[PDB]
Order: sequence, then structure tokens, then C-alpha cells
Amino acid sequence: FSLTTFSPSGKLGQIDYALTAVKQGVTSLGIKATNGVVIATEKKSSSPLAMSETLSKVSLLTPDIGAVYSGMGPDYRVLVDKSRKVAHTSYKRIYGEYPPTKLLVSEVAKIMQEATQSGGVRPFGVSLLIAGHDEFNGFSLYQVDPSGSYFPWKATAIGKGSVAAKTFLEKRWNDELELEDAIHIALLTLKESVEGEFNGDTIELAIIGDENPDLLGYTGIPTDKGPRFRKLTSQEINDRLEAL
Amino acid sequence: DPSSINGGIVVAMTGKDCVAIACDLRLGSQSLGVSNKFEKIFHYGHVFLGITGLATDVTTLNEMFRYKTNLYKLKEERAIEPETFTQLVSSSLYERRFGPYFVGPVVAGINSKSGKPFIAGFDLIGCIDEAKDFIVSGTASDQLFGMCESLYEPNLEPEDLFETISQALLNAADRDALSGWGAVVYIIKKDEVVKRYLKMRQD
Amino acid sequence: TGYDLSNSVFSPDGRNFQVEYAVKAVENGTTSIGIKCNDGVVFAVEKLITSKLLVPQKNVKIQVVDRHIGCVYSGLIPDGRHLVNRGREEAASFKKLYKTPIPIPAFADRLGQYVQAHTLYNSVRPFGVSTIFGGVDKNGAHLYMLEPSGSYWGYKGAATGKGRQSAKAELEKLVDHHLSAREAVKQAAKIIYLAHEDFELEISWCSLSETNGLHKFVKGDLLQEAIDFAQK
Amino acid sequence: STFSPEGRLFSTAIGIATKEGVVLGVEKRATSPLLESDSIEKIVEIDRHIGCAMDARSMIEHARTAAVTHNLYYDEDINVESLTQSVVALLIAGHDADDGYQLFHTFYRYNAKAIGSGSEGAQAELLNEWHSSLTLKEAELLVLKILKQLSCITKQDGFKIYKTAELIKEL
Amino acid sequence: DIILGIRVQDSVILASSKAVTRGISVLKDSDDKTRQLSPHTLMSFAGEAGDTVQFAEYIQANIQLYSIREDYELSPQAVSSFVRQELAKSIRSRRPYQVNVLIGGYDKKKNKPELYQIDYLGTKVELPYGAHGYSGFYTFSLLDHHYRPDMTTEEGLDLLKLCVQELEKRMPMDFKGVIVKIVDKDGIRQVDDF
Amino acid sequence: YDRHITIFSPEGRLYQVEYAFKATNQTNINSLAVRGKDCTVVISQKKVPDKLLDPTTVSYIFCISRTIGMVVNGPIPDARNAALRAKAEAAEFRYKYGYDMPCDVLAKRMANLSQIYTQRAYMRPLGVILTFVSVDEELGPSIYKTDPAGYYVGYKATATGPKQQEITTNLENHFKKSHINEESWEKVVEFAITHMIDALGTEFSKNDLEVGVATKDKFFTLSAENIEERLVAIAE
Amino acid sequence: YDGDTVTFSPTGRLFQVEYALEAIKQGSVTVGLRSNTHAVLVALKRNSSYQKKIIKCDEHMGLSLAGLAPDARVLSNYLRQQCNYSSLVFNRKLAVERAGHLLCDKAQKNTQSYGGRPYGVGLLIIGYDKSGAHLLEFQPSGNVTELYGTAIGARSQGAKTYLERTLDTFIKIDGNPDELIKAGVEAISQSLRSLTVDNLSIAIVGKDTPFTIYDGEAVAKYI
Amino acid sequence: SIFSPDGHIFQVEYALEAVKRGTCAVGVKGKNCVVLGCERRSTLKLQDTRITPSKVSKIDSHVVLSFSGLNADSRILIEKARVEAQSHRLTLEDPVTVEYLTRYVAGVQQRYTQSGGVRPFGVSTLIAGFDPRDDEPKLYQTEPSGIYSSWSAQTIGRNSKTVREFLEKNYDRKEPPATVEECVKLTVRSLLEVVNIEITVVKPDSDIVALSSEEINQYVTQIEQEKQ
Amino acid sequence: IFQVEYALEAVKRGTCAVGVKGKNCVVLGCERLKLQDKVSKIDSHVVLSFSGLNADSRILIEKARVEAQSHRLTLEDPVTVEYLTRYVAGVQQRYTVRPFGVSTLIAGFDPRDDEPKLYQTEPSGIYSSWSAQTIGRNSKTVREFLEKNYDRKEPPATVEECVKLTVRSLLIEITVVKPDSDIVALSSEEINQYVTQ
Repeated sequence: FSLTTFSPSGKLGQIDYALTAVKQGVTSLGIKATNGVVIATEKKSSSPLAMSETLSKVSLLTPDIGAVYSGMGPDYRVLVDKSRKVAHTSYKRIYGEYPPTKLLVSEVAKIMQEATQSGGVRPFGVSLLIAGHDEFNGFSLYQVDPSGSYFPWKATAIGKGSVAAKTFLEKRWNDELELEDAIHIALLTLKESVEGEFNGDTIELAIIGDENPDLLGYTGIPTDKGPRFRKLTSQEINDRLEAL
Repeated sequence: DPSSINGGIVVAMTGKDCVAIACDLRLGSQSLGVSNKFEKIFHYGHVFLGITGLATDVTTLNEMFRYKTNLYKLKEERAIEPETFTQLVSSSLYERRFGPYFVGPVVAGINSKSGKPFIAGFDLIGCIDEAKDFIVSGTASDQLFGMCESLYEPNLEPEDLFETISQALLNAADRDALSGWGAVVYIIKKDEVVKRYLKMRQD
Repeated sequence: TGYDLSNSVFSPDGRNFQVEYAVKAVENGTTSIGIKCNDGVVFAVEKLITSKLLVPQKNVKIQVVDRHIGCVYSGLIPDGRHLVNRGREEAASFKKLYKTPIPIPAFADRLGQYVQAHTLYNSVRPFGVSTIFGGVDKNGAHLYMLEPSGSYWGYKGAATGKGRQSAKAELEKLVDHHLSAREAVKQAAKIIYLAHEDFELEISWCSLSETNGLHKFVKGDLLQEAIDFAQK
Repeated sequence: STFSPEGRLFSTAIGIATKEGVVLGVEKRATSPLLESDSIEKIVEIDRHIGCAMDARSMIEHARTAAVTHNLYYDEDINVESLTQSVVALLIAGHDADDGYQLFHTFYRYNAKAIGSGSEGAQAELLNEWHSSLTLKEAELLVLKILKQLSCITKQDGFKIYKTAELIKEL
Repeated sequence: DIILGIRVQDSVILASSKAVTRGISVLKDSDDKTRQLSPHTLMSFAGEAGDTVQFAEYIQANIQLYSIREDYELSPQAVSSFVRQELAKSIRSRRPYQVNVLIGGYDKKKNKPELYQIDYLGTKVELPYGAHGYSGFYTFSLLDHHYRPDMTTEEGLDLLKLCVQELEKRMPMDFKGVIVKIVDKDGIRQVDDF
Repeated sequence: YDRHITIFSPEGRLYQVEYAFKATNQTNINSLAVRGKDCTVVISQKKVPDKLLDPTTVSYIFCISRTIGMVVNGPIPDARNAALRAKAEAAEFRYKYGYDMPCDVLAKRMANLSQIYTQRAYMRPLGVILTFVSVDEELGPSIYKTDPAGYYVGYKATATGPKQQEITTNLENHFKKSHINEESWEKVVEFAITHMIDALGTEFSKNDLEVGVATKDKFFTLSAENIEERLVAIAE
Repeated sequence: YDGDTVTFSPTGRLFQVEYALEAIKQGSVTVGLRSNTHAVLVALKRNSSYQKKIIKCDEHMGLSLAGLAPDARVLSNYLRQQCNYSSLVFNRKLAVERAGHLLCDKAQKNTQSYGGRPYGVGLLIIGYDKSGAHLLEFQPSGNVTELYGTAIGARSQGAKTYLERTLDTFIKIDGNPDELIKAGVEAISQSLRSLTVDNLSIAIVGKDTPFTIYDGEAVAKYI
Repeated sequence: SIFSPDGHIFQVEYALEAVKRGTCAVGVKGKNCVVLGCERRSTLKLQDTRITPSKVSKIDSHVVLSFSGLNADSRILIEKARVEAQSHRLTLEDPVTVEYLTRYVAGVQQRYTQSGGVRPFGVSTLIAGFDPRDDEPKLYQTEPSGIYSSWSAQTIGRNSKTVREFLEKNYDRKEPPATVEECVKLTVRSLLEVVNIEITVVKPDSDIVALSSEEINQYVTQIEQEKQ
Repeated sequence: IFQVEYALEAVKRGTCAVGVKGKNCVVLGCERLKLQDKVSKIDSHVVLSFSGLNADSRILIEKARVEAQSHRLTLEDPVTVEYLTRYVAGVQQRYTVRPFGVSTLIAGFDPRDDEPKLYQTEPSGIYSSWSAQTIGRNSKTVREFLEKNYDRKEPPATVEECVKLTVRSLLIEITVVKPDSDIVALSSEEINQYVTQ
């Protein structure tokens, strides 16, 4: 039997509860620039002895697409595993190229929607900011909600501090942003949201930008590109904080 | 040999900024010639597919690829490109590998973004054979191989490309028992496609 | 109240109430005990006489599994038979795949996994029996005791049922004061008689020396010696 | 699929079973003159020598399938009591070479039985009226009598539905 | 065996042999090897014994199901497409339908006669005239010689007379004549004076 | 009915998962794991209430693989279920991918199973917290801990149980003042036992502790006689 | 807690199983007893014809029912299936003890799995095999007891008490089927609060006797 | 998904409510074309408008589908409809009629109101297009209950009642809109009753065009100066 | 069963359908917003009309059509009206998570036969034969009219009489079914001429 059902007001209750779970989640944000996308999030820890470097809240789906979440982490982990699986089997093995951001986002939304309409399963308690690049649509940033609804954004924030983060991004965001300025604005918005310690180990950033052939892992095939997604290391974030 | 039942041949060549694909029109039941109107070249936008081999499989794959490219265009809001379509054809042949289709496809087209010629073929091993000069398929593949290998030269103008490919097809078809009854040549450019029917031996 | 009407539900305390109610069902059963001796194990059980019309020696309660494992249980006797049937299937499958008879700890784990599985889903009920079982294998004598929760441990001596506490009071004294198989049978009879405070005493045992490691029932002269020792 | 704490799980058809044959009778009780009276098949054949007076259609289909299967498998007519088990309130009536004429209503055999809202009085009227020497004529007329307050099974005719106007006029 | 079809200016003419032969003897000499799929579509079929009629009745049932479902007469082009799908699927199934068909129809929306030849592999081809098996080995030369797209039904019937005479003269077996049916804007009719 | 099956409450909480967390403490035994320079040690309280028990069998430390060991906090039936599943997964990985499953891969796979129980309403979460320890072929000494919610993370050192906070406080103080720098696994075992004693304020006999040591190419559990030597060395 | 067969009560009882046991108390009494040589079933049928309370499984075994008759049909058909399988695979007359254990293990399934209900019928099985005459009592809970004699169904306690007092006697009845049947008919009598040739039913099996049922005139000489 | 004591299905009624809370959709069919419209709701500054998809989705070269309700369910319906439209061609080599695709979508929606273990789609749809080798426009509606109907003009979603009242007294059955311009004018006027527009015109021979923001701007300017 | 009774309520809210069978034919009549712009053939000789949830009627009609063709495919003989009614009734029975909220009038002729047939089915899956019947909203009133205007000993004799009785009962689309697969729906102007007269 279905666990997600329409209430007399027409709302889906479990979807509202999953959105509440998301609103309790840690703040994460993404900013779309003229020459890239930056998606950032802060990393709270279960203990000071926990090795936070083992958990990545920003994950690569395809070498040109990456996702960050807000809400329940295990749900995000399984949903990312499924997203990678489908991006490979249902698109790349068929067409020889990785799906564009729009189609992969549609497929993630499909996965999340099925949990909203199948019996014996609750909705995913996460919202995703999926940033990617593709040749025909360019850089794009999508937010995906527990219901499977997704919209494109110039900049956005999800989680606990989403309201203040979005109010700040509306003021800061503008056209002709270069990706370095987008990173700067992302770090400022994330600093204003984090009440704890703020450094390269409590913050996680990744960018969709220029192709990185050095990360390709091989040479000699001129037509292979190299990932556009790249996580900023702890030191790379720290050096930028030292110039904030 | 299922591919030899109906016969027919397809050849694709690359010119200067343009592509040509040509095929014979004969459909036959082995020795008996049935139809002179069975065109083996289909297009799914700006990308052309010539399919030789068993005629039922040719029709089945034409229907299947029309379906798949229509869905691709609806979902992606863009037309499928020659390279993406080559990958799609390769994967679709593989999905039936055990109990395969008895066909040899030939993709021909111009990539709309880069605007440069593309032709590709698929062999029995299923390996994509993307060629800079020409692809041949069908019963007269040997005749076509020698003919194209002698006549082809790089960077042919469209009017010279037409003559080269039409002569290659006509002289190979003349020496193949199961090929003939007319030929059609497509000259594919950035902006237009010209379809021509060739005068040839009707025996 | 509220969290105890289904088998798969945790209460706010983290306790599963249906399993605890199955334990209550176990507590109602007749007393059964197991004793581990230096080279074997001994099983005994209190069989209550419901009426004079029961044929007095043919309502056997102790069950053998394969040839070296003996099982005795208290609580819902049909559930004990169900568990023993599953144990026999497991032992037979092990012997089929591997020509060696199933080791006692391996058998204990198989039964524990089966019993615990009945505590996972709401569509099934926990076993209402705590099962003392054991035997002799390539590495000695082993004595185990399941609980409706699927929990089990190795024991030097085990008791369960309505008289489990009185029986444990004597098992502790046995372990403190010692116990060979011959003496083990008599002490098992003594413990059953003491804990009973009509019934038929049924005894069984598996020892490397005295049974060559095969599970056998106590009958005839040895049974009568155990009974008179208990009366003594 | 549950037991109560007390241990128990939580028209009018009249039949008379004589030694010359069984007789069944029913109140059609059409709702309106428009309803096709012919289509009220409230007495049905189960086998050549078995019929019943009444989920109904499905059960009757399975009963007919079982009876024909038994005939196919054994080249013999299914015993009514065996059919009751192997198979709405029912009156099952039929004949066999083991016990002859029978009528059943968990199934218990009856010499005569009534079902429906009139059962509670028809039972007393049957108890007062039924006797062993009834010939098929009196059995028919007594069916009609208790209805006021057709079909038959015979070794010669088998199960058949009635003629009827005449037997009413003879009442 | 003999299944012939000719498309003329206004109609489609299908001819099929009347004989049914099982082994040593001719069982029937009046068999009709055609099914009316639609009020204006007619399918002739030939091949091995049981498959022909089984496939024909299956196709007729499915086409009538489509027609009733959509309250619309499927065009001959769509009917031939469906028949080709069914043949092409079965050829790579456990038991293929080894059946060759000619589908002659009058497309009421285009107001044009249409003739399609489909072999047991699913090789659909739209033809001016058609013939399945060895029957084409004799009739195609006559049809190539005499066929004109502008013939009237009378001229097409005369050309079928010529083809059937040639088959009777040279082909070894006795196919007991042909049944000739005409598909037209007025529906399907049978020529008895043939 | 949001409190009886794994579905969201109006607060977005999954009360069944949170109650499964409560179950983990119901065995009332504490454990801690520390990483040495080249080995990992796990310490767990072996509380034995009954004199008739065979202490050899009372054990919450499992040898999942040649290299990986697992200590469980929670009911022993669920702990054994988890251990069996982890053993099966490690063997299947060694079969499919041709090399021993890494500790963190096993932790991720187990946390994914746990998350599945937290997503499918038919299945209840296991009331166990799993702590995997190994000396990884690449990453070296490793501690990974999985919880009923499907969350897992690597640790420098970790403790679990009713007095988890006290042990974690002691470890935090030591790590501030100082991995555990020792030259052989015996010294880090002695260090772990010492900090267990100090945090719990309770002396231990050879019967009160169960100890598992992860070294290169072997995870093994110390017998009571070895723990006796370790306690003697601490007494010195 | 009594709504389904899966729920334990806080006291550890399965209410549905106890309700199924109460279902048997609604059925008419049936009595069973045996010597070493012969085993007897005596049943009070109730009406309309008197429903047959005895069921024959084999020449060497048969049974009677108290409670819900459809459950009796199911269990008896399963028992036939097992006996036929034993004779099919081993040519071995299935022992009465093993048949009883098969019934025990089959019925216990319904008391643990959801979706089913316990069999609301209690059965008495008598048989003769290489071990002699046997008598088993089957209950909805799955429990099976091998007995010298017993009675089940409404008001069977009186017959059971009579059998308890008479046990010293009828165990000694070797090779005298008539005296055993007389003792059985006397025992069932104390459960009445009468017997007619059509109401009463009797069955017997033993060393020489294949399982036979007496109904009608056949039982007249024993009333 | 079970009957109420009064015979209504609770989940279907609540899905109808979910549709009623959804954003507006409107369509009018004239002599030669069908026009679909919706208000952008582009009041948010950071929404990426240039790549935001339109409400109107092509199912096939000759058919478009608009909807109001839950977007996620609408995408499932759209993908199923596209797959069926292509499958019909692959089976019988003709494109679907608008009636056939409407019936398929309605059957999909119905199946979820009767099958157990699933909830209804909270989406009502407007399906517009032209039949193969035909020139008369077709416009249809589907809603969660699984029933469908043909319309000369219709609106769904929030404020559907008001603009439907407007349409009833502006659309004339005897003299329907005669040109694309009049259809677009009427569609814009109907949407302006609710207080930026996207307009899609579907025309025979698979001609589907989204009117540019300047073109709707000119239409709105004409309508506004008419209002004065 | 409660769900079946609620399905009956859904049936009784639906628009009324009516049928009358005369000597030679069966006539089915049916009761059909400002901006908005029943009888389904199962086979060439059988028609089905329904009242209730329109959506469920499509499921039933599709299944009935599939069975009507499958019968011809398995047995040469086309379905009889009795057989199709029985099949539709069984299909309705089996679904009782929710029943079909539809009652159906099934009319037509048996293959190569000339006795008109009219049948009814209801959500419980009970079916019966009628000389004239109506289903749907206010079906009781119009049925009461039929009971007194329809005559069992002298039923309508011609298509005109059957259509007249149907129109009077309804007081509109009319479908006339006649042997040899003759099914025709009357034109609007014909129905208007009947109504005015």
C-alpha cells in the first residue's frame, strides 16, 4: 500500500515531512557563473575524533556533473550511487557520451519520484543541488526536491540557512561573474552561515569549470577531454580563505 | 547466408566538407529480382544510415532507429549527431548480439556543430569502423573495395565526389549478380541534400 | 502498551516486546536442563503427567539431531519441534555439502540465525521455546541454550522452564564442586527432582567415551539408578 | 480467518427426497414484469443425476467442472456426498448407486429441508408433514403446499426441470 | 501456392489457386486462400499447411480488434505494416509462421489502390503487381511486358487471364484454376465469369 | 503510525531509527578502538552476569575477514546477523573483484544495507552499531563505525556504549596533548586498556575484557591468557 | 492481542490457539481406547442424518474428529497423502507415531505464520503396526499425545474420568474386541446428559481386524 | 483508492484538489490552430529563466501536452505518452491521432486509481494537436479520475474558475476564432484576467512555435490599449 | 460487501441508459459545459452500454472486446450475447482494490440467429436477462414507466415502435441493433422527428 497519499487539502504529507527533514539539514549552496559552477557545503562532525575527510558531501556523478545535498546523508549516498549507475548504463553505454545535466537531473528526479509513488517506501529526505556542464546547454545548476521536482537556478541555497543564504546571493549574484568571483561569493555566503569553526577542513567546495586534462589519468587520445568537476582541496580552500 | 538472400550494396565517401552515400535499388529473392524501389538509405534528421543485408532486418532496424531517434530528439530537444547515432547503432546491434540482425550499417552525415564530414561502418565483430575516406557494405564489398580504393582521392569537391562515388557504385554493381536495378546517390552538405538516380544496366 | 502488538517494532526504550512475551511463554514450560561433563553432555527434562491415561514411556521429549546433537526445550513444544525440524534440515544439508557432521557451534549459529529471523518481520511470530542443545564433535563437548530472541551462549550447565531458578541453584553448586558422564546422569536426575518441587523424568546424554560420541537415551538399569539416586 | 472467544469462526428453496426421486422447488420472485422469467436459473444441473437450488455462479461452475472431471476420470457418476466436499444457502440433490436419492444443505444430509426467510416455519411444517411412504406425486404436491404456506431426479429421467401449471391446478 | 496480385488504375485484383493438396491426393479444388481483413482490404496467403490459415485468422482478429477499438478502418498501408511486424517477429521465434501474403487494399483517404507483398521473413514491398514463390517466375515477364499503370479493371483482368494461362501451360502442378477477387472503392467483389 | 514504521513524522524524524539507536545501549558494555602507528586495537567489556556461562563464547568481537575485524554494540542476535552478513559480503567481494575487501568499502556496504532498512517500511533496523578495524593495504590502520541510521565515518579513535562520552573525552584529551605512537601492538593494547580503565574508573581482570588486534595480513582476538599478560604489564 | 495468530499476549499466551481449542468443546464427544491387540473409536454423532464422525485412512489406521469438519477433511487428506507417499517410496506402512508427528508439524505452521488460522478440529487417531495398537490425540495447537484412552469434544471430561478409573481393566483385554467396544460404549455414556442405533458410531482396528466402522444395525449389539 | 460510502473515491477527489492548487493552463482552438498559454510565475530573481522548461511539452511532431498539478507526476505522464506515440508508429506505420494519445494518457491515469499500492497522479492535462494528414484542430482534457473530454476552450489549475467564466462569455461557438492572431489575442486576454505569458501555437503539418517575448509583448500592448 | 454497495452508489449517480428489445431488434437509448465540444460495439453483432464511472467502463469494454475476438480466434463461432454477458460479469466479480463502479446493458444477437438479446450486469457481477431495462440516475422512475408501458404479451413490433418507446422512456442518442451485424445509430434529425411526434 502507498505510504505517500494525498491529504484532504491536496498536499502530499510525506513529501512535506521530507521537505522538513531537508530544512533541518546543513546549509549547502551553488552559484552559476559565466565560466563555471561552484557548489559548496559545510561539514559538521559526529566527534572531534571522526575523520571528516572520509565523508564527501560533494560527489562526482559524471566527470562533468557533480552533486551536493542537504538533509539525510545516507539517502544522498544511495541516491548518488543510483544516479551514477543510471548515468552509465542508461545513457553512456547507449550513446557513448555522458548524459547532459538536464537529462541526468531528470533521471534523478525519476528515482526520487518513484519513492514518492511506490508502496512500502518513504520519500528521500534530501534535496540536491546538481551542477554540471554539457556542450549544448552550457553550465547549469539544478535543485532537486524530495518529490522529484527540479528547477534550474542561477544561484541557490538549501538547508538550515537557505533563507539568509538566498537573500545574500540575490544581492551578490550578477551576470559576467567569473568562476573565481563565484567561489569568493560562495565562501562569503557559507562563512555567514557557519556558526562553528570555518576553515578548509570544515568546508567542502567543488567546481564545474575548465576541463582538467591533467586529471584525465592518461595521454595520447586528443579527443578525450578530462573532468570539468574538481573538488577544491583543504589547502586550496585555505589559501582562498587567507585572501577572503 | 541470410545477408546474401536479398543482395544490395551501400557505399559512403567523404569529400571536402560534404558526404556522399549511395546504394543500389534491387530487392530480390536470391536469383529472382522482385523490386527496383527498395531504397536501403534512411535519414534520421541530418544523419543518414545505409543498411545492407537481410531486407526484413533492414526494415526492422529502420523502424527501431526511427523510434529511438524520435525519442532522443524529444528528450534532448536536439537532433542526434552522426557520432552519437553511430554509438546508438552499435549499442542496438549489440543488444541482439545473440540472435543477431543480419545487417551491415553505414552511417553518413555532417556533425552540425563542428560542421565536418563523418562516415562510419560496423563489421561482423561489431567494431565501429570510422573512416576518413570511404565505407563499403553489401555483397559487392570486394568490387566496391577495389573500385573505391582506386578512384578515391582526398578533399573531393561535391561535383567530383558525386562522379567518383557514382562510378564506384555503378562499376561494382555491374560485376555483382545480386546488385543493380538502379542506384541512388545522396550528396549531403551543411545546408542541403541532393538525391540523384543513376542510369545503369537493368539486367 | 502500543509498541508490543507487532514483532518488528522497537519501543521508545529500544526493547522488542513480542520477544519478551515469547520469553514469558517459555517461563511457563516444564523444567529442562543440560549439563556438560568432561567428555559429553547430559539432557534431562520434567515431563508432567497430565492424566493416568498417557502411555507412561512413549511421549518422548528430548530430540536428537543428526546423530551427535541432542535438543531439549521448554515452552511451546510444537515450536520446539519446528525448530528441531529446521535444525535437522540444516544438519542434513551440511552433511550433504560436506561429508563431515555439522560442528556443534556451527549448528548453534544456524539455529540462532533462524530464530533471530523470526524477530525481524511483522508477518511471523517469535519462537516460544528456549532450547538447550549440545553434543560431541571433533573438538569436544558443547552445551548451548537459545532464547526466543535468537540469543544463545555456551554454558557449563543450563536450565529453563518454570523451575529454571531452582535448577540453576543446583547447577551452580555442581560447577563449584566439580563431573564425569556417569555421575552427570545421576546429578541431572537429582536436579530435575529438586526443581520439580506427577511427572516422568527423561534423561539423555552424549559422551565421547561412554557413547562413542553418539546421542543416546538413558533407559533401563541406568535410568533406574539415576531415579533412585534422586529419591535418595 | 479468526475465532471468536467462544470458539466459533467470525427466495425460499424447498426440497423433498423420496425413494422414487428427489423434488426441488423455488420461488422465482422476479423484481418486475420486465425481467425475463426464463433467465431465472435458480435451480441448476450439476451432473446428469445431480442438481441444486441456491458466488453462486462461480461455485456452480466449479461443481460442474468437478463432476464432469470425475465422470471423465472414472466413467461413473459422482456420489452426491463426495461432491458436497470435493466441490448462498444450498439444497444439493442427486442420486447415486451407493445411497440413492439424497438432499444436502459443512454439509448435513436431510430427508427434507427448507432454506430462506421461511425456513423457520417450513421446518416445522416439514417435520409435521414428511413421511417415508411419500410417492413422487405427494412429494411434489407437498413441496407446493409448503411453498404456499420444480425439478426432480429419477433413475429413469435424471435431473430435469418441469406441466408445472398442471401440478399447481392439482393443488 | 499460386498467389497473384495486380494493381490497376482503379482497383487491386488478387488471384489465388483453388486446390488443396495433402500428400498423394487433392483434398479440395474450391479453396479460397483470401481473408477480408477490412471492408476495403483483402489478404491472400500461401505456404505450408496449417500456418497459412492460422496466421490469416490471427491477423484478421487483430485487425478487426483495432478497427473496433478505434472506430476507424485501418489503411492498407497500416494493415501491411502490422502483418509485416507479426511475420518479422515470428521468424525469430520458437515456431515461425512460414506464410507469404499479398495485401491488396483501397485506401479511402488517398482514394488509391495499394498492393503489398510480404514474405515469411517480413519483407514488405509495395508493388504494381506481385506473385509469391514460383508463380512469379512465369508471370513477371508477361507483367513487365504488358503492365501499364493506367489499365482499367477489365484490362487488368485480361492480363491476369494471360498470366494464369501461362502458369497452366508451363508450371507442372494442377492448381485447379484461380479465384479472382477485386478490391475497389465499392469494396470487395469476386469475379465468377473468370 | 509514524512511530511504528520507518516513515517521516511531522518533524522529519524517523522515530523507529532513533529507537533502534536506543537498543544499541541495552547490552550495557563499552568498547573503544585506537589506531597505532601500524596496527589497530579494539577493547570491549566482557560483562558476564551468570557463573554458568562459558566465557569463551561470550564475545562481541568478530573476525569478518583475514584483515578486517568487527566489534558490535547492541543485542547479540542482531550483532551475529550483522557479522554473518559482513562475512558474506567480504567473501563475495574477494570473489568478484579478486582482492580482499577494504575496511571502508565493507563499512559503506553495511551502511547501505542499514539505510535500506531505514527506507523500506517492511523491514526494521538492526539495533547494532558496527565498528570495523583493519590495517588497510593502502590507507593503513583504519577504524570505521556504522550506525542504525546508515551513517558511517572513519575515526582516529572511537568509543561506543553507555559511557561513550567519557571514553571519548579521555581520548580527545590524549590526542590534544599528543594516531597512538607505539612500536608494537602490545604497547598500544596496553595503552587502550589503560585509557579504558581511566575513563571507566574500574579495574579489569582477564575475564572482564575482550581484545582484538588488527595487524598487517591478520586480525586476531587475544585470549584471556594474553589479556592477562597485558594487564600484568599495565600493573608494572 | 487475540486478533491474529502471530501476536503473543503479555502473559505469553496465543489467544487464537486457545480459541481454536475452545472450538473443539463445541463438538460432540468421541472416545478412544485400546488394549495391546486392538484400538477402538466410539463417537457420538449429531444431526437430518447423523454426520459421520469416523474417517478411514488405511486398512491399518483411521481417525475421528471433533470440531470444525472441513479442517478434519484437510488434515485427513494430508494424512492419506503421507501414507500413500510412504507406501510409494518405501513400501512401508507409515507408523502411527510418525503420522502423528506429521500432523503435529503441519498444524504448528498455522500457529506461527500470518494469514492462516489454526485448525479448529481435534482428532483421535487409532492404528495398528509392528509396535502394536496405538491411539493418538491431536489438538489445534499441534500437540500430539499417545494415550491408552481419551475423549474429546463437549463434556468429554466424564468419559475421560471413566476411562481413568477403568484403565486397570481394559488394558488387559487382549484378543477380545467385543469387550473393548463394550468398555468404550460405556465410557461415552457418562458424557450424555441418549444413544440410539443411528446416533452412535463405532470403529475398530487391531491385530487381525482391519480398520472398520460400525454404523446403523452394526452398532445395535453394543448399545 | 477505495469507494466512499457515498461512492466517491477519496484519493481521486484529493488529487483533483492537488490539480486545483497547481499553476494555470489554458487552451483555445480556432479554425486553423490551437493556442496554449500559461503565466510564467517568474517573480524569483535567481531562477534560471533561459533554460527553464515551458509548461507545454511535445509528445509527437503533431501533438503537445500541457498540464496543471504536480510537476513530477506530469513528467511521468509525458514520458509514457511519448513512448506510446512512438510505439504506435513502430507497430502500425502511422502517427497517433490526438484521440488515441488522449485515451492512452487517460487510461494510464485511471489505472493508478484502481491498482493497489499506488496513488493517483495529481495532474490534469490539456492535449492539443492535429491528426495525421488532417487539418481540423483537436483539444482534449484529462484529469486524475481517468476521464477525458473534448473542448473548444479550457483552463485548468488555480483560478481556472474565473478565467473559464471569462472564456465562456468571450468564445463564441458559432463563430470561433478565425486566425492565429485572434486565438492568441483571446488566450492572452483570458490569462490577463488573473492577477508575463508564454504562448504556444500548434498548427497543421507539425508546425509548433513558441511565441517570442516580443510577440506576446505586442499582443499585450494591443490588449492593454484596448482596455483603456 | 461494502465496496460493492458503494460501487452501486457510483453507478446510480451516473447518467441513465435504457434499452428495449422488440420482435426484431434491440434499441439502446442514453442520456448524454458551454465550452465543452455511450454505446460501445464489442463485436459486429453485440453492443455494450454502461452507467457509472466512465473511466472503469473503458477497462471493461476493452476486456470484453479482447474476449470477443479471442473467442473467434479460439472457436470459429462469434460470441453469443449470453457468453459475453457472463464474461463481463466475471470480470466485474474478480475486481471486487475496488470494484468497477459500472452497470452494463449488453444487447445484440447470437451468431446466425434472430432472437434479440438484452442483458444487464452490475458491480457485484450479477447478471440477468430483461425485456426492457434502464440503469443509472433516476433509473427507478423510468423503469417504473417501462413496466406499465412495455407489454409482455405484445412487445413492440417494429423499429419505429421500439424507438418510440425508448424515446418516451427517456423523456438523446439512440442505437438500433438488428441481425446480421446490422448496428446503426439514429441521426440527430431522426431523433428530433421522433421527439416532436
